[PDB]
Amino acid sequence: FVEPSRQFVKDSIRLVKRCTKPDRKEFQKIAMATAIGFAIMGFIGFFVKLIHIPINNII
Amino acid sequence: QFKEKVLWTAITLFIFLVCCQIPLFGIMSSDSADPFYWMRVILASNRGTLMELGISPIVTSGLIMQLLAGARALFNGAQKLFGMIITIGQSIVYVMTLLITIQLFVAGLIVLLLDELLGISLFIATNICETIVWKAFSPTTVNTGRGMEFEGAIIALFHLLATRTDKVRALREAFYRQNLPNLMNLIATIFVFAVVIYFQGFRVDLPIKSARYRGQYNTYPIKLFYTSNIPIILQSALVSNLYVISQMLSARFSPVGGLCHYLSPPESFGSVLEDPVHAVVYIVFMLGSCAFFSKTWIEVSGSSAKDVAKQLKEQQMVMRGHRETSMVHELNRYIPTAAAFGGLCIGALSVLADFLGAIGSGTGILLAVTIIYQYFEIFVKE
Ligand SMILES: C/C1=C/C[C@H]([C@@H](C)C/C(C)=C\[C@@H](C)[C@H](O)C[C@@H](C)O)OC(=O)CCC[C@H](OC(=O)/C=C/C(C)=C/C(C)=C/C=C/C(C)=C/[C@H](O)[C@@H](O)C[C@H](C)O)[C@@H](C)C1
Repeated sequence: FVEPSRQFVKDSIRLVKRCTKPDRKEFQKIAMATAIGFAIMGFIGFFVKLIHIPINNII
Repeated sequence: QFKEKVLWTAITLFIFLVCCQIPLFGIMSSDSADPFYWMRVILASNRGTLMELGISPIVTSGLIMQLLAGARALFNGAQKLFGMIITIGQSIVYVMTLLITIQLFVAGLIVLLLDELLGISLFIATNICETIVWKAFSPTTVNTGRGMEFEGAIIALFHLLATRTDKVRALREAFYRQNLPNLMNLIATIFVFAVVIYFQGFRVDLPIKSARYRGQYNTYPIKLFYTSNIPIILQSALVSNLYVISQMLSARFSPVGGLCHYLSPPESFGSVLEDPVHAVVYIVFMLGSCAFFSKTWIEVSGSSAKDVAKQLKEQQMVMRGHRETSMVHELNRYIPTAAAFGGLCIGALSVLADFLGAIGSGTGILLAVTIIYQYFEIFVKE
């Protein structure tokens, strides 16, 4: 009942040697995509704390 | 769409800002906010009513009525009302341990309209994307034991460098602080993003020549995260943030540190503390239980191996290998391992968002990247 776990780990190392890997161009492409998508929704909370500290000073 | 895809998110931004407001039915400290503290990365972030039980109780109440009807316009219309009365009925006991009706009704109906005519995960994605910038721009505190008005954040060090000399002690203070957002900590939340955006693009590629068309290689990708970080990290959060607050509630109605030896995600730089067996049991949970959630999620949510052959065959697509039906086994050597290991490696990369400690608890900070990718695919699609 450890040989099924042996089968799982040998199947997983057989899988990740079959998968295709992002090496240097598509890695930078998807990193630029998530960087611009994070820079869109990141600064919205920054604008929340820009709008709110006059409102927090008032109330 | 170009204007529509920005306009809908502008509506959702405004209804997330107007539902980033506190009620005025009486003010207390964090006493009714301790159960909603652990549900901060569940829907939205307040110590009060903001977006409590907005859109997902509508869907689960739909699941309850589907289960009753099993064991369209009227159904979809009663969806909003039945999912909206239950959040007010739960805010009754959230007060006892009026404003929220039209607020969460429009918070449900707007995303229902952009999911029907034209975004549940976008709320948590905004909740994490504000958190990374809030923990980077923190100049807002009353003067503590060190600093001027600062929390040791990035703009805090920017306005602290010119007024404070002795950079040799300042670098070790900026690298070894454990109560505030640090400077060595924000490089870890870039390291975890640069590692998980590399592990996101792992996929297995399979060939398909469509039927009666000589050589259209529409290849089909079987991703490593075959199951986006959504339906596993949501399951880890839905077991953790409910068991934690139930252990809060039942211990005071009939333990927080009396039973923490299997609960706590460690967030210490010296992680070989007084309970090193707790780290082992926590890593066994954060691997095995979520990987079991993934392997049990494939066989339910219509994307198993024996169902994806139906979705391939209905599209008039065939493999370029053996027979009309051995396409099941010709990918069933890859689907259950890319569910099991695809649930284990994401658990390991949520562990190493806490063992190092990146910006948060390893749950929302690692599940926010799949919503960025899942909206990237929408943006590149149309
Ligand atoms: C809350 C939610 C959301 C999911 C999406 C959701 C993420 C997607 C989403 C956000 C919107 C969907 C609904 C729409 O599709 C959106 C528009 C765009 O299409 O949804 C859907 O509910 C579909 C799937 C249903 C989901 O069940 C599960 O996930 C169930 C999990 C588990 C743990 C099952 C087990 C193993 C039970 C134990 C069984 C045992 C012990 C059996 C015994 O042995 C028995 O044999 C013998 C005895 C002795 O007699 C629902 C409940 C989850």
